[PDB]
Amino acid sequence: STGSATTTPIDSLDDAYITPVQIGTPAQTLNLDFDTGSSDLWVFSSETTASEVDGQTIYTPSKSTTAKLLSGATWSISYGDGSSSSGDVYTDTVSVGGLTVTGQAVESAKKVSSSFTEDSTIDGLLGLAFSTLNTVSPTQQKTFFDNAKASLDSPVFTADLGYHAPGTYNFGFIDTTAYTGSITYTAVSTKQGFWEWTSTGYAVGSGTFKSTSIDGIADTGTTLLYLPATVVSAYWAQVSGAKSSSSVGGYVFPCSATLPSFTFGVGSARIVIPGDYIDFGPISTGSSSCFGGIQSSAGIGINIFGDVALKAAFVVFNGATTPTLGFASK
Ligand SMILES: NCc1ccc(C(F)(F)F)cc1
Ligand SMILES: NCc1ccc(C(F)(F)F)cc1
Repeated sequence: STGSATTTPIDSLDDAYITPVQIGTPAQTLNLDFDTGSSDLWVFSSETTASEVDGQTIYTPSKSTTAKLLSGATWSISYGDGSSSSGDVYTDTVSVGGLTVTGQAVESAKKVSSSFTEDSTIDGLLGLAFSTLNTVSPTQQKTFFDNAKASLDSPVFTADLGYHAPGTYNFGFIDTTAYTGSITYTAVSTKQGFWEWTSTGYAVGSGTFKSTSIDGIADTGTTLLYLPATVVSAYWAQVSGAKSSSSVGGYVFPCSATLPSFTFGVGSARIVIPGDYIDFGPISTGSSSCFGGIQSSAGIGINIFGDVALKAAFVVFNGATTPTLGFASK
């Protein structure tokens, strides 16, 4: 079997992408943030503290005839940006774009951090990293992808994120009409539970390509591109007036500047990120300082190929017994 679902940016800056997911019987449709950087499927629910819900669509297990409480199971997660949530666990039927999994662990939030409450358009997250990172205790739970793997035509899913436009998540098949050229595959390390790979180098604008190994994770759940300080300094040095601002928390640039493209290596292939993708707009309403889409990973401890990089490519997440990542131009 296969599944295919449209994913849509939540705002004009592509800060995140939401994808409709059907949960329960009869179906309750929630718009979830597909996150290859985490491994929990959690949702706003009828159990969430009412003061922490502001416009989100909630999952109501009491209205689903297939929902079963997972006795004694709890979950608690903290994200690298300081976000967090926690609650109890149900199992239920979950469908994504025609692909159905029965007995999927649906983690019901009792408490969410303020950043989720203020994001009215995200009803929850659907984790797509490896199941070793799932936070359910005392019995760890499998991701949607892991539960679907056996029934998929091919044990893959693909991410085709749009720039200021809708995109597609496909499960079980590779749409050979969605990309140009060939797909370049590269090795994945699962030792930390992430889709972790090694980029072969970078170039700024039309400059010389610098061959150098950059270890990082492919993370649809992170907006920006977080790279080592040396790389990020070399990029912003080519933007007149750009500087690192401690008060803002990263590199900013005059909104009137034109940004150079950024190229990253995948084996012998090259993925080019257009300069317009790196513009994240004024730091505050009316400001003439704009926030940059490429920032330093020095404070994070790991390099993150977030949406800024992934939306420049067609990305294959190959969940075979030896997992690999595929990149193609589009
Ligand atoms: N998108 C989930 C996520 C959040 C944080 C991290 C970090 F910062 F720990 F690397 C990885 C993945
Ligand atoms: N990387 C996972 C993640 C995704 C979204 C959010 C936000 F923006 F909703 F708070 C936080 C953390």
